[PDB]
Order: sequence, then C-alpha cells, then structure tokens
Amino acid sequence: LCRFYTTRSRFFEAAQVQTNLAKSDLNISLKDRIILLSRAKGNASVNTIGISRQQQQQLNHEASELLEIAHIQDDLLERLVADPRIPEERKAEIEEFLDGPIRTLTDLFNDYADQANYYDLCLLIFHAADFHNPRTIMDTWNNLINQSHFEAEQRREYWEIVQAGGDLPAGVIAPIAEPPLPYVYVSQQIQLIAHRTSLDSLIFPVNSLLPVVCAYAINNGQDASIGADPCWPIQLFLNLGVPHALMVQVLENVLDTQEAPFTGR
Amino acid sequence: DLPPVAKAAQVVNQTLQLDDSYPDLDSYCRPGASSDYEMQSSDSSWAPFHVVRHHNIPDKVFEHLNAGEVFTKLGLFAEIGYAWASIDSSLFLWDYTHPNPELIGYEEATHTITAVALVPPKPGVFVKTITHVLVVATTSEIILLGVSATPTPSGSKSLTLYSTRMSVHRGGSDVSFIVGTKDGRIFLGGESDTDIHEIFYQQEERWFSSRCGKINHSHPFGSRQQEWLRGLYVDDTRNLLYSLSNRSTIRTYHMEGPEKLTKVIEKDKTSCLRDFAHMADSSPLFTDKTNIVALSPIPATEASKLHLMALTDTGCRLFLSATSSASYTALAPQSMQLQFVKFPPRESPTRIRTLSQLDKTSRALDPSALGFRFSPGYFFDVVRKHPNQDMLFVSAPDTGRIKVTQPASALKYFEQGTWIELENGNRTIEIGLTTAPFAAAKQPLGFGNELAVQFDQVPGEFAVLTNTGVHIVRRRRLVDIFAKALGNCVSASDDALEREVRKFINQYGRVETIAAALAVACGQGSDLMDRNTENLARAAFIEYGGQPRLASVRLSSRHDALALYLTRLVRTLWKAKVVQVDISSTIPTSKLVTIQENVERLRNFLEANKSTIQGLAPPDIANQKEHQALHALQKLMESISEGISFVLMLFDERVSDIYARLDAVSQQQLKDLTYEQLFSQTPGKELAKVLVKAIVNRNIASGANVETVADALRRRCGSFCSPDDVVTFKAQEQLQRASEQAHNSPVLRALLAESLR
Amino acid sequence: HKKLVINKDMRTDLFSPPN
Amino acid sequence: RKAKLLPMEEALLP
Repeated sequence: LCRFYTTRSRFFEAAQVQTNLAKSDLNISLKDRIILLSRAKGNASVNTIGISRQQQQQLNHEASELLEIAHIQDDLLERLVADPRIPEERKAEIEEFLDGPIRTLTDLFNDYADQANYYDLCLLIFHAADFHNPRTIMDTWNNLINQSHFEAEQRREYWEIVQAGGDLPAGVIAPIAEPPLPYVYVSQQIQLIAHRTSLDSLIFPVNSLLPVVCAYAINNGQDASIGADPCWPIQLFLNLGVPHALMVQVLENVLDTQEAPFTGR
Repeated sequence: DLPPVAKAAQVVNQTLQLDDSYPDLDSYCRPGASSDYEMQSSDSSWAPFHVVRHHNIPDKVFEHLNAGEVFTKLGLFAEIGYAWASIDSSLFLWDYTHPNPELIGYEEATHTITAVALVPPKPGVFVKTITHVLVVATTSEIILLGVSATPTPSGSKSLTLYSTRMSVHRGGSDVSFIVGTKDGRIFLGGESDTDIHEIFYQQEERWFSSRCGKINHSHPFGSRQQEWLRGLYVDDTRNLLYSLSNRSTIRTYHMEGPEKLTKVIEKDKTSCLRDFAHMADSSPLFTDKTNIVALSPIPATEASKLHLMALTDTGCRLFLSATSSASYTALAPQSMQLQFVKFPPRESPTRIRTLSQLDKTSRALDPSALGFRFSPGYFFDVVRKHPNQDMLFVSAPDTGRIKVTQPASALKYFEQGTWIELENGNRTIEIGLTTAPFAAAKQPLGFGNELAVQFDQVPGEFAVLTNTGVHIVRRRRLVDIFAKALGNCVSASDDALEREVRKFINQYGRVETIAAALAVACGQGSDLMDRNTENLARAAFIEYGGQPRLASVRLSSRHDALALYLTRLVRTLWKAKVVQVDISSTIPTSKLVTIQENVERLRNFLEANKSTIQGLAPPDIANQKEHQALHALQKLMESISEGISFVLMLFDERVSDIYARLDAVSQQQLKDLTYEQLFSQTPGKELAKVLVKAIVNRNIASGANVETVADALRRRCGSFCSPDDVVTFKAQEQLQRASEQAHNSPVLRALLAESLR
Repeated sequence: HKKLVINKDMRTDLFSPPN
Repeated sequence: RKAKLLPMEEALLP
C-alpha cells in the first residue's frame, strides 16, 4: 500500500500508515518498527499536495521521537543479549519484552538501562526525555567515567600479563595490541555520546561537566607521568565544539572557588 | 416491633453466614477420585482465564544471554513485578511492567550463579524501608543483598539494592532452590543430594560468631544412594517445609523452633502407589514409571486435612492428607497419605470448535512438565506434547456449581477449564502470582467463595514467564463472564438473552445470576456497547427476577439478589470494629470511599428505575412484604452511606484529642463499636449523636470554620444530625469565640448578643 | 513509552534465579 | 549500569 502511495507522490499518507503500524500491537519486530518509523520520518519531511505544513511536521515529529526511542531500545536489547555477565535465563526474558512494540522511556531506564549499569544509554534516555535534573545527570556522568576507567585499567593489565608470559583468567580474550590509556577510552565515551546528542542537550552542562572531567584527570594521574597531554580535557571539549568564551568562563570559576582537587599548588 | 434497618441488618447477618458456609476443600475432595470438567474455548466469553497483555524481554538481556559462555537462567519476582536473568557470574533485574525498562545490573559475584530468590527479611535486623532480601547463590558462596521495593506513581515498584557484608561459603552441595518463610528464614537445596541447609544472619558482629552462618539440617552419614531435589516448598500456616526429589520422594519437615528443622515424614513413590492401589479406581496414568514433577502446599486456612498437591507427568493431581499421632504436645504431623485424585480432562485444544463415568485414562495432559496451584485452586499445567510449543491448561473450581450443590454428600470437585496457546518457540519457565493471595474467609469453610469477594479484591493475575517474555493471565469473575455474554446479546432477539440467561441459572442458580445482572447494571466489570450491556443487565434484572409467593412468605429472587449484592459490598465492614485504640480507624479511608461509592451507585440505580422495577413502587400479602423488605434494604443503604460519611468526618478531625476529653463509658462504647451497630442499632446512632456534639466543641477550639463544618454535618449525614443542634453549635461558636475575643471590649457585645439570638 | 518513571521500591532482583 | 549498592550502615539498625 505504501509503495503505491509513494509512487503517486502521496508521501504523507504512506507516513501515516507506517507510523500507525509501528505503534500497533501486530506481531512486528523492533527492527522492522525502526524501519517503518525511519521511512515515515522521511515521507513526512517532504511536501505532499493538499496537506498543511503543520500536519506534515506534527507527523514527522512523532516519527522522529519514536525513532529515537526505538534506537535506544535496540541498543539495549543487543547489548543485554551479548553481555557475558547476564544469565541466559534472563536474556530470553529480556528478548521477549524488548523485541516488540516500542516501550516508554521510564521502563527502558528503570527495568533495563539502570539495572545493567549502561550509563551511556541512561544519558541518551535523559536527553530523549528532556529530563531536567542536573544532579542525577552528573551522578550518571560520574558513574560512566569511573566505570570506563576501571575497564580500561583492566584491559591494560591483561595486556601487560601477555607481554610478561603470565596466564589470563579463564575465558578472557587477550589483547594482541596495547589498549588505550584510561583517559583515551573515557574521552571516547564522551565523544560517542556528544555526537549522538549534539552538545545542545541538558546532558552537557559544561559548567558542571568540564570541572568533573578535569577532576578525573587530576585524581587519577591522567597527566604527564604517563605520557598524556596535560591539557587533554580542554582539547577534548574544544574539538567537540564548545565555544571558547564559555570554556574560559568556566575555568575562571574553577580558579576562583578553589574546590575539590583544584587547590593549593 | 422491629424497625426497617434492624430488619434489613438481620438479612445481612444471615447472608454473611451463607457466604461463609461455602464448602471447604476437604468436603468436595473426599477420599476417592473425580474427572469433572466443563471445558471452555479460550476465545469464549465463558473462559475462566484469559491473556490480557504481554511484555517482551528487553533486547539488552538478549544481548547478554546470547553472550553467555557456559550458563544462563531466567526467573520471576511476580510479587513486585520484576524478572531477572543470570549470565555466568552476572545478574540483571528489570521491571517487566515498564515499557522500556532499565536493567539493574549486579556483577560483584566471582563464580557462576546457580539460584536467585527474593525473600522476606528477618525482623529487627534491617531498617524498616528494606522490604525484601535478595539471595544470590553461586558455585562458591551464597550472597545476601538488602532490597527496597517501594511503589512508584506508575504502579511498579522502585528497586534499590543494599550491601550487607553477609555471605557464607557454599560448600560441596549445589544450590538450585531457595525459599523463604514469612519470618525471613532462608532454606537451600539443590541437585547434589537431598540435604536441606539454612542460612542464619544477625545484625551484630561477635568475636565468637559471624554475622552470617550456614548449617546442614539433614545431618547425613554412612551409606547414601544417588538422589537429589526437584524443588522446595514452604507452608507458613503449618510451619512446614516440603522437598520433592528426583525419585518422586516427598519429604516433610517441621519448624519446631525459630532455628530448628526436623524431618517428620518421608513418603516415596512406592507408598503413594500403594495408597493409590487401595483406592476404588486405579489407573494406568499412575505407575512405578510415573514421575512427580511438582508439589504445591495447601495452607491450613484453605483445608484442615489436605496438606499438599502433587502433579504427575501424566497430568494427575494427587491430593495428600497429613495427620499427627496426637492432639497436643505447632503440632508436627507424622503420617501422609494419598486420599484424592483429580484425573486429567479429555478435551484437547483445537483451532476449530469441536462438538458420566470416572475418566481415569485421558492423555490430554501427558506429558506435564511444570505445574502450579494457587488458592482457592487455580491450576496451571505446562503440557509439552511437542518439543517446540508449550500448551497451557488452566482451570479453576466451579465455584458457582459447588456453592449451589445440595446435599453435601453430592459435592464433587467441579472445574471450569480452558487451553491457552503460546506461540511457537515459547518455552514456559515459571508462573507466579502478581496480586495478593486469595482468601474469602479465615478458615476452610467460606475460604474458597470467589463469588463473595468479586467486589472486594481485584481478580487474580498471574505472570507466565517464557524465554521470550512475560504473559499476564487474569482470572475472570462471574460478573466478567455475565457482562461479556450480554455484550454478545446486544444484537439479538428477546429470546436470545433469555437463552443466555438460562445457561447462567442452570450453573449458578437464579439468585447469583440476578445478582450478577444487578452488579453489571451498576457498572461492575466496566473497569474493563457498555451502556447497552448495562441496559441489557437492567432488562435481565427486571424480566427474570421472579416474584414473591406464599409458602411466612418467600421473597423474590430479585430481593435476595439485592441483599446478596449489598452484603458483599460491606462484608469487610459489618462485623469490624470502627476504631483501633492514639486511636485510628480499623478500615483504611480509601477502602471506605470505594465501598460508599458502590453503595451509592446501587442506590442511584434503584432510584432511576423506581417505576420499572417490581416492588419499589407501592402496590396481596406477598407483594406487601416484598415492598416492605425492599424498603428496609434501601433504608439500610442510606444508613450505611451516612454511617461511612460519619466515620470519615470523625478522622478528618483529631479523634485522639476528642477521645481524651471523653467519659469512660463513652470511650468503652466507642472501643467496641462495630459498623453493624453504627448502621442498624440505636446505640450506634445515640453514640454518633454524642460524637458530633463533641467534635464541633473541639472544632470551635481550633476555630477554623464553624459554618463550614455546619453545612458539612447538615446535609450529608442528615437524618442523624439535627438542625436544632447546628444552631446550638452556631450559638456555642459565638460563646467560645466571645471567650476568645474576651480581652476586646467592643467586639463581644456583637458576639454575645448574636449568641443570645 | 517516551516517559520515564523511576521506581526503586519494587523491582525484580537482576542477580538471582526466579522463584 | 552497575547498580549502586548503598551502605550497610543505612541497611541494618541501630
């Protein structure tokens, strides 16, 4: 039906059919619901004669929001199923409730993303929900940084054992190449999220996030001692596209208040 | 001699006793056997259960599950709406009612997880906000975690985890089964042997004792043959613990103390088979080749003699009694005997609708892989005839037929059954109750009366966990079936309704059927076309309600239906004390509101049909007493609503303050005041008139507003308040407020002069 | 659902086998 | 996300 409509330049009618189908309780897989929404989004973004711009935009917007949530749900499901630390018994249960109609952001957060400590996805969820809560957002940033640091540390350790002759714990895939220093893997995590949310989000309050990253750098010796650029935190946020004025503005505040580790010498 | 409300209260008291005389399980599962079923298609309006929704497993859990190196496992926490999945040494919980849940991950464990359970906490150990304990068993240790499952605005518990430093090394025995008692005792068993262990834990650390310990209650020694456990089962009402072995041996343990566990019965399959052979009806469905796949304890509240149900792989439900050697020293039983067998139904599931001896040979439930029983007898059986698709047989007691059966010697285990199909690939793992445990009474007689509690507790719902998701199955009440059936009669003849109604009368009797019509007419079942269904229900209540007749008179079935419905709306109130002395209310305020709304909607229904319903309008001796009886019930209804409004008014104030400034006789009268007395006995009315006369006195001391509390008492609880008392209250208002303003000179001469007026 | 509801009160232990 | 495990101090009284 949709194919018929489109060839007749009736894109809006196709977007309507596809969207409703994606919201329906028919037996449709999550990935198919992602395709349906993605098509509707495209079809509603172009003019269809006889239909008001307002009506087009409202549909294009509903498809865009549902598509964002759908992608989150798909990222979850995939990660959970592949997670070595999740019991098989549970995985089958997760696949049943996530590989179907699109769920609310509350559920995705509480029942899955928060339970499995997938903090990066938690952040994407706070973005999609326009979640106004600076403290929780920062708590999640702090957990993500620390989790990533510990994982990078672990991987560098395993490597050091290979290069010394030792044996890795049973069922640990060796690293045939020097993995990245912790500050490199952490900043990788920050970039992946930034590109996904576009810095204009409330999960990038530079006034809170930049001091925390700088704090991390100091309190974990991610500096010259290990061969890192001592300004790496600043480089990171500049390339990311934070305006220069705002940077200096925050750094000033850091210097005046002399908080947490930014003290003495 | 006897006024209306007192006459109607007599009908209520006798109706309460009639509902509480519903046969106990022992009475219709007497020694012998049964194959009584009425099967219903799952898509039929008469289906006893039906699927209401499904919840897929989150995709992230599928990612972890398919990332499993050695071992995975799924399970249910149906009490709080959570499921869990273990992958090797990692555990993930999530709220399955949430549309996009976040995964609560716990990966501290070092070795493979083999069992997980959610149990109550030991009292006086943890902060009150800790609602549960999470037990995590690995191949190396058992770990206790504190849990707080506080409800959220959405209706799904918020789960947060607490560390405890409580753990013990496992030992050599596998742990695959964990169960908890009401008091927080934790018992363990597994697939290494038949031993039962218990985990102890305490708040204080001692130099001679750790915070957490483990002991083997079985004390094994010497020669031991291979045998291990298939499950553990608790019955708190009897302080018993049951184990089922791989050889189908049933062991019973008694908790003679807070730290003791004593084996008191051991009954192997041979003993069960010997009992079975002594029964009148032996069957090839139960032999030495047959396996017992599941047990289900039966609590003492439900039945005195029958302690346990055992399910065979052929689908036979074995009901076992247990008895103590003596009557005094909890008392531990010492014998267990197979007494009664419910054999499988014969009808198999079909895509197309297909068209009196004991049936003891049916293979319809062969093979039964998993089985569950919930009070008052809801039975779920996972039949695995094919290795890819499970079929779910679900049955309930035929409460309507059991209640009407007469005499008692004709009682049999009648059941309503249905087949629920799960899609290809769905392997059922576990089934758990999501709502509060069912109980219509506090003792076996009356316990199983589903009809009595249709409007006091939501229908039972059950979470069916599969490898693909969680399916919600809901028990359907008579009013649900009646409303659905009538919904199909909307487009049919006058005789189409009469035909459907006659089905209900032949099963439930006329009174129960007309009571269901009255309930549907009043909007019951609508929490689930609806105007036409309610109008059809009204038409059924009028047309088929019968009439009064000389035998002393026999009132119509329409009257008994109104009395039955009204009684069941207030059964939780009638005999209960109004207050609990720091005085508080016995019944939560939210419950009093819903009861009042139900009573008022019933009253509204009678008023809107005063002209069309026989007996309401005034009318020879038969119709006379019919009019008097119906009038008395309606006077009790308004009295019930006034009484409830009075109790709500009372606790909106500061009752403890009012209770303090009160005489002893009136404190004692209020101490043992029941709702029945408040509704239907002069002393409740006289005491009510005292309390109102006292609350206003106090209200004036607070002095927020007199004329608002006035109009509050004036209208709603009129006929119990007096207009000469509010004007008096208005006078005592200015008098006390003249004593409040006493220091002022010119303000009193207006207060005292108006008080005098 | 694109609306979040946190509820730590009553969850299901992610790190345990099921009852 | 690894679940935050609040301390024993809050958990058990007194």
